[PDB]
This record gives sequence, C-alpha cells and structure tokens, in this order.
Amino acid sequence: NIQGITKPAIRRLARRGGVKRISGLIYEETRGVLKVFLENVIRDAVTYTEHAKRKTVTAMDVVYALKRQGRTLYGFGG
Amino acid sequence: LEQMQDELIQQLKLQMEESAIRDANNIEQGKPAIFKLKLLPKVKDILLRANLADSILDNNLLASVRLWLEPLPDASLPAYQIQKVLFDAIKSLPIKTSHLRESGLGKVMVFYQKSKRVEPNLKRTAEKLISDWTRPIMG
Amino acid sequence: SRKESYSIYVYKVLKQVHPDTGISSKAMGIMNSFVNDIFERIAGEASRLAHYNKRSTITSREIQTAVRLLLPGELAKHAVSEGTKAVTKYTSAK
Amino acid sequence: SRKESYSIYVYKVLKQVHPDTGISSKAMGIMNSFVNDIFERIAGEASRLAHYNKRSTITSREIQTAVRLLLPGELAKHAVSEGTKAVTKYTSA
Amino acid sequence: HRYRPGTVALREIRRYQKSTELLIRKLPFQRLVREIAQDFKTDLRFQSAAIGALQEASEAYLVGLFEDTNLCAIHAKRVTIMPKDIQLARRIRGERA
Amino acid sequence: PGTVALREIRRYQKSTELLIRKLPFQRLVREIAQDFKTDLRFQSAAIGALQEASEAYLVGLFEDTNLCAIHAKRVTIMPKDIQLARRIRGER
Amino acid sequence: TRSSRAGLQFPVGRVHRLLRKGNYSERVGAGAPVYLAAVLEYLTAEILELAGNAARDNKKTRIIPRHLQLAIRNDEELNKLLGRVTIAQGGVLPNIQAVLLPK
Amino acid sequence: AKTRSSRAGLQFPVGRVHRLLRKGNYSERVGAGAPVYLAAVLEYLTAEILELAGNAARDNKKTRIIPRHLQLAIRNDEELNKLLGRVTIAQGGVLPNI
DNA sequence: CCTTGGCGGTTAAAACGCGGGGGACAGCGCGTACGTGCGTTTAAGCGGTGCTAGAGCTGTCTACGACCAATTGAGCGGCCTCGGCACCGGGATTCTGAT
DNA sequence: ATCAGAATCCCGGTGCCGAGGCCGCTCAATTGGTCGTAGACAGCTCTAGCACCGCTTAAACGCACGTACGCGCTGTCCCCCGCGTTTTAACCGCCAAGG
Repeated sequence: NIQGITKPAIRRLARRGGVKRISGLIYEETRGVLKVFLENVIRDAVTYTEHAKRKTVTAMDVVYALKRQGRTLYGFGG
Repeated sequence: LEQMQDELIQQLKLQMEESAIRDANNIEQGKPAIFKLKLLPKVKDILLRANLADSILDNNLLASVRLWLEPLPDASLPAYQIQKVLFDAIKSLPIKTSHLRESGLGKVMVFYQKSKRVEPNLKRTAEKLISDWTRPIMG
Repeated sequence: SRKESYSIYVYKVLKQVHPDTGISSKAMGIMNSFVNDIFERIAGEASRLAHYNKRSTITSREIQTAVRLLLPGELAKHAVSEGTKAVTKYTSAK
Repeated sequence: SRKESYSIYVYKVLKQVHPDTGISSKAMGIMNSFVNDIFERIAGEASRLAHYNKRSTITSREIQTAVRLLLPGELAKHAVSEGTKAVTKYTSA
Repeated sequence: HRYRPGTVALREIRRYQKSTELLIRKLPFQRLVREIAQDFKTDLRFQSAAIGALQEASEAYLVGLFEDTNLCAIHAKRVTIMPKDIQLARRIRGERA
Repeated sequence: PGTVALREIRRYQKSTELLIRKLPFQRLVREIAQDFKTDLRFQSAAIGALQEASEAYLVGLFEDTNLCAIHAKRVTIMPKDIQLARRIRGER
Repeated sequence: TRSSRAGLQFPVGRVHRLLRKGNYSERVGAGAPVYLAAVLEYLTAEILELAGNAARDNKKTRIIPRHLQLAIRNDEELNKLLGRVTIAQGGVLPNIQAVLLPK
Repeated sequence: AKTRSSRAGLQFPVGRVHRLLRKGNYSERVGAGAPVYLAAVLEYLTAEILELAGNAARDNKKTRIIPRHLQLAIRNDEELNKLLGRVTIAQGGVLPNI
C-alpha cells in the first residue's frame, strides 16, 4: 500500500513546494520519510484510542497526537 | 461520516431516556406506557444496521438499553416487543467485557434469567448470553 | 448535545470590524480552534507563573505578564493596552 | 530551611548499581534537575489525558499510558514492566 | 510544438501554489493508513475526518520538507533535489540523528 | 596548514571548560540587560547558566554550519551557511 | 451580564467557568477573565480584519481558510505567533526562488 | 513495612510523590497506585542512567561521576539521547566526532 | 432448460519508452584569504577588603473569592429562504518558442 | 523582431445549497448573601552582590609570509523533462459447457 503514493503525486507535492527538477531516488526517499512520520503519528493516535477504549481512532486522537508532536492543526475541532 | 453517526446515536439516547421517563410518569399517573412503543420502530431500525454498532459502542447506548430493560418500580415488566427487540439487538452486536463494564447489563441479564414471568425462550437466550459473556473472562 | 463554541462571538466581532463580509463554516471552525489554542497557552503560562511565585490565585497580573511573555512587542503592547482599558472600564462601573 | 532534593535516593540507587563509584555534587544537581523534569512532564501529560477524557482522578492507567507516549520502544516496555511489577507487589503486600 | 524543459515545471508550480486541494488520492492514502495501523492493533476503525486530518498534516509536512530541500539544493548551486539534500535538511532540522 | 587546527579541535572536544572569557561576557550581559530595566542585579549562577547555554547553542550552530559547508563541497564556513542553518532551524 | 459591564462581546462567565474547571489554580481572581477576554477579543479582531482585507483583495465577501492562511503568513507578528500551526485548506504563499526563474 | 516505599520495595519516597501530586494542582483526585507506579519508573530510569554513567567513568579510570560522564552516557545511548535531545548539560562538553 | 463459472469491456490516471537538451559533475588554473609563526600589549584573573541594597522571613489583618440558592435571559437547536459563488462555454488576451 | 498559436484571464448566465435569520426553550451566568483565608503590608535580618584596588601572566593582537582552496571556466554526458503510447484493475455485460 506504500506504492499507492505514485510518482506524479510526489511530483505534484514538489511543484507546490517550488521544486523545479527532481532526481529519481527522491520518490523512494520521500516514501520512507512519509512512512516514518505516519508511523509515529498513528502510534500516538492509537495510544490515545487505547486510553479511550474506543472502537475507532477519532479526529480528536489525531489532533491531540499532532499537538503532542508540535504540529498543531486548526479546523478539526481543536 | 462517523462523527455524525455518534451525534445521531446520542440524540437517540436522549430520546430513549426521555421516552422512558415519560412512560414511567404515565404509569405513575395511571396511564399505559406508550412512548416506548412509539420509539421502538426507530430504535429497531437503528440497531438492525450493523455498521452503526461501533458508534453505538462508542456512545454506550447499552446504558439506555439497560434503562429500558430495567423493570419499573411498580414491579411491571416491559412490553414483550421491547424485550424481544432488545434481546435480538444484543445478539446481533459483538458485546465485549468493556462494553458490559460501561453499561452494567449483566445485572439485568441475571435478573431476567432468574425471573419467572419472563418468557422461557428469553430465559434460555439470557442463559446463553451470560455464558458467552463469562467465556472471555475465564479464558 | 449542547456543546459550546465561539462562533457567534467571532461573527459579532467580524461584523464589528467588517460589516460587509461573511465567513465560511470551515473558517469559523479554524477560528474557534485558534481561540481555544491561545486560551490554553495563556492559561498554562499563567499557571506556571502562579506556581513559580507560590500563589493560589490567577489574577490580572499573571494574565498581563503571560501576555507579555507570549506575544511579540507591538502586539503585546496593544493587547495590554486593550486589557487595561477594559479592566478599568469594568472596575469603574459596577 | 529544609530544602528537598533526591540526592540520598540517588546515592541509594548508585550503591545498588555501582557500589564502588561516587557522584560529584554537580552530577547530583543534574540528576535532581532530571528527576524534577521527568516528574513535571509525566504529571502534565497525565493531567492533559484526564482533562481530555473528562476525568478528575489520576490513576495508574493514565501514568502507564503517559509512559507509553513519552518513552521509546524498549524503554517504554521495560519501564511499564517495572511499574506494573511494583504496583502489583505493593497491592499484594 | 515543444516547450523548453522547465516551462511546464514553472506552470505547474504556479498552478499548485494557487490551489489548496489535496494532491494525494484518497483511497491509496486510506489503504496506506490501514496497512500501517494494522501493525499495532487489529480491527481498528478510523473516522473519515481522522484520515482527512492525517492527509492534511502529511501533505503540509511534506511541502515544508520539500521547501527546505529546495533551499539546500539552491545552496549547493544546483537545481535538482537529491536524496543527500533531503538527508541534510532532516539532519539540520533535528529529525535524523 | 590544517594539522594544528585538527589538534586544537581534538583538544577542545576533550574538554568542557567555557571558552568565552567570563568578565567580558558579564559586561556584555549587563549591557544587554541595561535596556529592559535600569540598574538590575544578577546572580553569579545566572551568568554561568547564560554562558553555558550560549556556548552550547553556538556549538550546535557551528555543527549545522559545518554540515552545510561540507554539503557545498567546501571546508570553509561562510556567512551564507549560517543563514541557511538559521533559516532551516526556523530562526528569525 | 459581566460582558456588558466591561463593554465586551466575549463572555466573562464562560471564561471564568473554563478557568475554574480547568485545574489551573485553587482560586481565580475577578480581574483575570476580563483581561484575558479583552486580549482574545483584540487578537480575533486583528485576525478578522486582515482576513477580511485578504478576502476583499480576492474579491470575495466571505472568508475561507485560504484568506486566514494568507493573513497569518503575511503578517510578521502573527506569523511569528502562529509559527507551528498548519491550516487545513490554507495552502502556501506564492514563492518562486530567484535562481529557478527562467532566462 | 511502615513506609509505603517498603511496601512496594522501592527506594524513592512514595509519600513525597503523593504530596507533590496532590499539592501540585494536577487533578481533583489521585489514585493509590499512581505514586507507586511513577516512583518505580523514576527509580528504574535513574538506575538506567547511572549504569551507563558508571561504565563511562570506569572507561576513563575515574571513581567519581562528573557531568562529563553523564553527557557521554546520554549522548551515547540512542534512546536516552532521543529522550534528552533538547537538554543542555552544564560542563558536559561534546562527543569526539571528526 | 437452467444454473453454473467464465471471458471480454470501458476507462483515468498511471506506467512506460523515447529524444535530446541542459544541467550535474569532473578537471584545471590561479589568486587571495586564511593558517601558521613570532614578538608585543592587555586585561582577565586572582586575591584582597568594604558597604550595603535587597532578599528572605515573620506576624497581622482584611477584603476577595469560594459557595449556596434563586432567577431569567442568552445561546442553543430547528428550519427556513436567498444570493455568493461555482461551473461552463465564448470572447478576448498574452506569453513561448520557433522562425 | 515578429509571429502563430497554446494558455490564460476574463464575462456572463445559470443553479444551488449553505450562510444567515428567526422562533422556542433550558441551563448556566447573574444576583444575593455568607465565611474563611490568601495575600498584602510592615518590619527585621543578614547574605551576597556590587565596588574598588593591586599584582601576575597567559591570552590577545598586530604583523609577516606562504599556500591551498575557493571560484571561474571548459567539457562531457546522461538522465530528467516533455511527450505519446500502453497499461491496468474496479466493476461491469454477454457468454459457453455441464447437470
């Protein structure tokens, strides 16, 4: 499911970031970085969900997990 | 999607509690309990929907289910339709030990099992459900 | 579920500053989250200051110095001006 | 004035770990700062969880999940095991 | 005809710094999230808003990282971003040791 | 050229003692503090903590600057490397 | 109401209750919630002023998250204040580096 | 076993931690095993750090632990340095790294 | 005759091969800016003594905030309708690269 | 420089669905009064922080000298961009062979 992040999507993200030329290994590097980020955030969110005993991870679990990292997000009930 | 289901289930919980209070007052006022019967179709339709079980467990609607199943102070049992529908819903949902702890439905289940005015089929179903719920605790 | 928010107050403030301008619901959500965040920051700083100074009370002095600690120079100055103005106007009457 | 510090406890732990080693005064200051800092972190996170879940009591579950959030994998596992062992034996005794 | 390489690149840069819509397809991201989550606890749900928030945060993070990477690449007097640029940016941020 | 510099690097990495002179640093701190409130007093441990924090901060900044300079295939650190480091750190 | 007495639009009772139920101090003085409400009202007024300006600049009569993001990242003091927050559907500022521009 | 530390087999003070948790304005109520659990965790972590600090002081042929050895122990342990990555140690120096 | 399991459709980025240009990278050369060494001035540092502002502590005394209790209106939920804006095709610019 | 022609902004008419406004009510903020103490205030102690002065000497510094490294310039090429062709897998309709 990590191959669902296609090369055009990474190209689009780099173009919105202002990148003009892209190497060929950037895609795998970005997939690794994204996997690490998502692993940490989802681990925190599932920890919160386990404390809550809920059958879903809620948006509140994600918002508190991002506040835990310092990535405060507005517009999801915070 | 699912925040909305939780809100709707909470609204259903409030409606169920209000209907139970109204029916209890009406019985105390010399009138039959009709509000529970009126709300029964919507509760049945909501409970029969399987994908909403997770949201039901996240809102602990089993507390209101037990409140409806709790016999009124006049020592009068609830309507047989309500008991049958609630038993079917309880069978239809994956109740775990945490949900029972949140709701405390085991006490009412034991009361139903011990009681004799309860239908014998409901008695057998209560015994089966109590055994199934004791299964995970002992292994 | 009667849950509270700041939407009506944000709308009143908007119509006080910009009469002919509306706001989307997603931006109202973002503004509510922003208000809650800033409240939490200020209250945490005030609590830490009170515990440093061995006091059981959160007064306006703690709020003022937390504002000074948190906001940048001109912004903090204007905010302190506003807060002092409001406190004196509220205290002068009753 | 009787100032409170964790110095004697660090001596006890050190002798338990390294009987033939000593600690300087500055290293004890650092250790005291570390202990106070960790206590502050854990208590603040426990309070945050309690408020998140509309609770007015700090039980060992909140502390356990705070340790789960703060510590990394192996550290979290060992510290959770140690804490559960100690709580179990304190309850039993 | 044919454009100079980098003209469509700048057109795309202008187009994507204007819009705000999510640049990842929803189902692949949901499948990735569920695949990752399945390694911590089986039978988890996520709310759709939890996936939306995760996608917003992940794209914002990746765009900031790509901006730092672009800064590093321009610092090295180049135009093509490279994995060593990413590693240097993540090291300077304090993310990789 | 480049051997006594490495020897000094090794020497100074083996040690912990503060590198900025203590009294010039005290005077600098007082001069900076003279803007926020006139005629302030300072504890000695306050100045010591300030010097430790300042030197730790500067060493980290020089680490990042060295990383950038090596990235540029150089060995000399230049002010634009400092600027890039402070930009990426998020410093204003 | 206590908002009227202070000439305010934000609630004083709500803020006092949130400070009371937030486990912040044993007791809360009466001048803290008024001051804090005034600060919050000032900051939201500034934010909404710049966001309305940004929305008129785009010729829109309703504020969306994009205008909030532009107002925040375009104001130095606010952007320093909200330095770590990400705004959903806020986008990024248009910024093309000097060396990437064509020749 | 009078002291609560003894009843839990600990060296840190359960009573002081209880007092600080109560007289600290964290929550309306406090459990009975939260102080025990936290004291156990704190004692474990201090032992973890002191082991590596003793190792580093023994690798330098020194009997006393100084801030240098604490710095070495923290910056050499992957998990501790990740825990303490935003912490400055006074007189800790740097790690030899060329 | 029918149920049964099967093969061929359509379809929207994405996967892929390709030309070829321009950019990354390597090599070279040189000039200066920085390292290295040396003799010289400076003030940090070390030590001493002096003076005292102000910090830490204590005891008193009251106004302020916590707490109950009664009360009513603001803020909530429901629900309604209009217009701000999204979308599309046409009209009209205006840049791109080619000449 | 000039140009056609790809991209773009622009205009306007059409739909809609969400923002805004409005009624009903209930719960929380507001009024009223009562108590207890947290903290303001004053007064007292005495540590330590500032202040200066003398003496020492290692560190800083000014300077000289040289070279190595940074920066500009040339060349090579190869691997990204821009593009068209092929692919694919979610879910669908029509189909053939055995009971």
